[PDB]
Amino acid sequence: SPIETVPVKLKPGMDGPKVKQWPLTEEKIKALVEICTEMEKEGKISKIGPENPYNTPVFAIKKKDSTKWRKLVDFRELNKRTQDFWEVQLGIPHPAGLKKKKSVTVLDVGDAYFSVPLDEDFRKYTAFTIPPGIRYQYNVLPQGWKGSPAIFQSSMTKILEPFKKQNPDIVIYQYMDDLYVGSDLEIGQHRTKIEELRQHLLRWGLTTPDKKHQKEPPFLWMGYELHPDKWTVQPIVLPEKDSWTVNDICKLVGKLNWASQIYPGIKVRQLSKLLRGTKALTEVIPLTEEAELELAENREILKEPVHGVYYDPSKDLIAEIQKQGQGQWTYQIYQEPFKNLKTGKYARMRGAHTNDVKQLTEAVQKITTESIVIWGKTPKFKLPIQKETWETWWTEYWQATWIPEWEFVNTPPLVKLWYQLEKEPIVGAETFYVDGAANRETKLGKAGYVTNKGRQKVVPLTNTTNQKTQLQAIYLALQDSGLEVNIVTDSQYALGIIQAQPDKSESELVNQIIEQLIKKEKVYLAWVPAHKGIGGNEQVDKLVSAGIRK
Amino acid sequence: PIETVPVKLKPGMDGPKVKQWPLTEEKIKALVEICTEMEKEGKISKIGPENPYNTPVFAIKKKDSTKWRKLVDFRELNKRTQDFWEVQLGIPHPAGLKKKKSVTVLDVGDAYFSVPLDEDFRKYTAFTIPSINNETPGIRYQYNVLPQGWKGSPAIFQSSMTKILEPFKKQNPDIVIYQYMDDLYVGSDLEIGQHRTKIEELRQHLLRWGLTTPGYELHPDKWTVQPIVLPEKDSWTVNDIQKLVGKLNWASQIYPGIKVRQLSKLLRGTKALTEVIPLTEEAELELAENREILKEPVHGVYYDPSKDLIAEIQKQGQGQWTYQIYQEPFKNLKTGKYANDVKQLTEAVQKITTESIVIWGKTPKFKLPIQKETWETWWTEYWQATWIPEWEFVNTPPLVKLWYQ
RNA sequence: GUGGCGCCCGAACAGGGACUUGA
Repeated sequence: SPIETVPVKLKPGMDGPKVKQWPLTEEKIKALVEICTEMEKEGKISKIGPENPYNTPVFAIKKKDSTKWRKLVDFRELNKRTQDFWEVQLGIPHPAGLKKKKSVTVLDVGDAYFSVPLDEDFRKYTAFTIPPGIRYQYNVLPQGWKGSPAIFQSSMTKILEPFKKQNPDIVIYQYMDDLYVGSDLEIGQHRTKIEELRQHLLRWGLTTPDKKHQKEPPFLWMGYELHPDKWTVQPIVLPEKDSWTVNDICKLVGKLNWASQIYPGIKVRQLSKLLRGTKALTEVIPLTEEAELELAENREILKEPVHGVYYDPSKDLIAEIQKQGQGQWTYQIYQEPFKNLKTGKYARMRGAHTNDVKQLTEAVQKITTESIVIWGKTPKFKLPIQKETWETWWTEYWQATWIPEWEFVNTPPLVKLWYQLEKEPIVGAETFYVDGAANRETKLGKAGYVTNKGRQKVVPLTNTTNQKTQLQAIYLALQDSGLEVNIVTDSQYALGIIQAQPDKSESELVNQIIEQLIKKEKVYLAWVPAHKGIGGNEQVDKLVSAGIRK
Repeated sequence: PIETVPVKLKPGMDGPKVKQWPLTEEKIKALVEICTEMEKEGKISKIGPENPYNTPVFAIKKKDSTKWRKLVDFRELNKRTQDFWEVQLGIPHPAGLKKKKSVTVLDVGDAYFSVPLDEDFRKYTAFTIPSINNETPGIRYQYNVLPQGWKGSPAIFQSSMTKILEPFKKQNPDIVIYQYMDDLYVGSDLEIGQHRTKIEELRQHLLRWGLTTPGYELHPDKWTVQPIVLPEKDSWTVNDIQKLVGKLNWASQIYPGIKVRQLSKLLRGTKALTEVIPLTEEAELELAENREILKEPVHGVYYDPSKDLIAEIQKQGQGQWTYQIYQEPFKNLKTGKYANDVKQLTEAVQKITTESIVIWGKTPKFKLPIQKETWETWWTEYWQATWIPEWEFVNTPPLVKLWYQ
């Protein structure tokens, strides 16, 4: 290992910790001592007993594949002390970015971390002690380490960079400890370059087989299965339990969201509102008919098999949306019809009150983010919305909302504002001065309206602050009013809610507001202040203040 | 020959542990294509991941060019090392150029690339280009020399820039000069053609030392505020009066000489929002007082330099924008107007920031009416300058929009 | 025994909008 070893220091003005060894058994002891002998004669570990008074504890285990008591260690007292490194291996390589390459292969690594040495100004801090007892210190990168994957990938890239420049035609994707390698070349030359690569790496002391899974694939990869020209999730089922628990709910939710990225036409929303208030791990909740109809839908979708595709850089890619209602949004990505690359789900609630075009902008910008981080280019679009609506929205909106090149599709359902507002009042219409208040102590609010004719009104309410008071006030106004209307209030909250023009929201009263607002063909809205004596606004505020403002 | 200054952050100020937002391949290709050459000329250098600090990267294709240049978001670095250029090697700010007819911004980023830098400071300036789809980890690098987008490298470069500019401006006295960042300014209230002639002569004079230097042209002295004017329709509807009444009640905090008595007198008689209401002599007197007031500016505000600036912005419609500036709220300094959406926005922030540069010699803190992910994603394409402002995002009230129609 | 990523649920700080104690 003549590699370009790295200098590594410790945090500012600190020391290595000292701990006690744990109370353990007798059978694992000589076995892991033999493991230590094996790792030592492999040319890895330095044995030094009287070196320094450091004692990093040990947490051995009987791990999977019983009787293979592998070597293990704790480093929680040092990982907080080791100097930060950088980590760009945050996300994961999506199958889509993997390019269509015919001659594919793979080369895993055996005991990868145990082949790179470490810098002699740091081998002191690896006190692996065990029962007289005895100490043993690494010269290498051990596990439980904060900076081992970064150093590993850095040294691996700097090692194979000459191999890259020798054959840039060939693609090399790496990960934690694995090598996805491939090309579109013929097999006699593929295995030749691969053997040259093997000798290239074993020049630096690295492992690799020939009897691996090259024709044995599809692989299993973070829950994904990779055919050469296709791919799909690790195969999925769903439980047939007659009842449901919350663990059962979260299990299937995680499962289908791990399958939603390829499976079009999924619903989770009604299947996840159950968790609000559901916090115990034993509550037998029903399988309410919304969720029953949803999971029957989902199982119907899943009963058929499907496979994805890979990416070709030349053929420009397309996005599309098949909206399925109830504030939920799906999305397909395809370079050709019916050959979908990936799909997914988006039904987030940016603010409890919202409209559809806002959610659509949210969705397309998130899809642009994901398409950037996966492929590196935002796609051309195909959306179910007319241009005049987009023009009316961003002209009559108090923000900026851009989308890339796009076009129209005639795929029902459609997206459209179920109503609108005017910037100009009406002759022959009615005026409605409204207001409403409540108390912090009894919550027994009052609300009402008044006209210019005289047909006034007062209504009491309960268990609320003045915001929902004003909202129920305009509700009672619209219920007592007619066909067109011109309204005035004294709150910026109702205005900030309405002028966003929502078509769907959570609590039932704004739903009633919009439900009866759509009927009224025309409407104006305005705002005025209080404590100024502005016409009916004082009258109503006096009338509702009785029993409220004392 | 080189003897760099010992530079260091304020004690109790960590370095910039920052991520890197996503990038496109079309930019990454050019970024690699140019950083390799920068690395061959000894300007930068590869490293391992032994240092954790990072600083973002983003590409551009600016006006008056077609290349694929780059720059760096050094916002934290400047905010944390501001002591250096504030006391250690600082410079004063004049106030003569803003009253002059014409200026011309320059770009001298190449000269910075002929001077080394402190070795102890280089780890605080790591910049990662990413690799698509997390295939490969970042191709990390390190700055050996004084980089662009940082407000300490012109601070120490001013010393040799003084010896550079010595000869001509003793000859050419009436010109004022600034140096804020990689860009450079030149004050010239003279003929714009002669402005261009002397600009060409100066460019050649910089070329004499091997300096390559291939909005761009500006006219500040004619700028003024938009004095808030109001209609004069002899007819008035109650909607108009309510709107005006809320307008003045919100504006009271700005202008103390604000009275709405007679307008509130007309409202005790409730009626529709369409009848005519003749303004009395008293009420029209109050209007005339207000209109004579708003022709004037504020009296009582001043430019506190040691505080920070906040440059709020609003959208109106029709492709017409505004802007407001204040250190402390409701004490304005300059307002105005400026006519796809996001491109208008970056043009507007470029304009406003240049105005702030020439006037106060400082870049403000923004408050934009837009989401974070949208701007963070899309702003990288349409930008054309070589510096960065500080910004955040806001959830705009629909009454500040009633500032102007 | 430990760590990392995802999904869900809860506590602290800044901004904005509203109700009570004093000249």
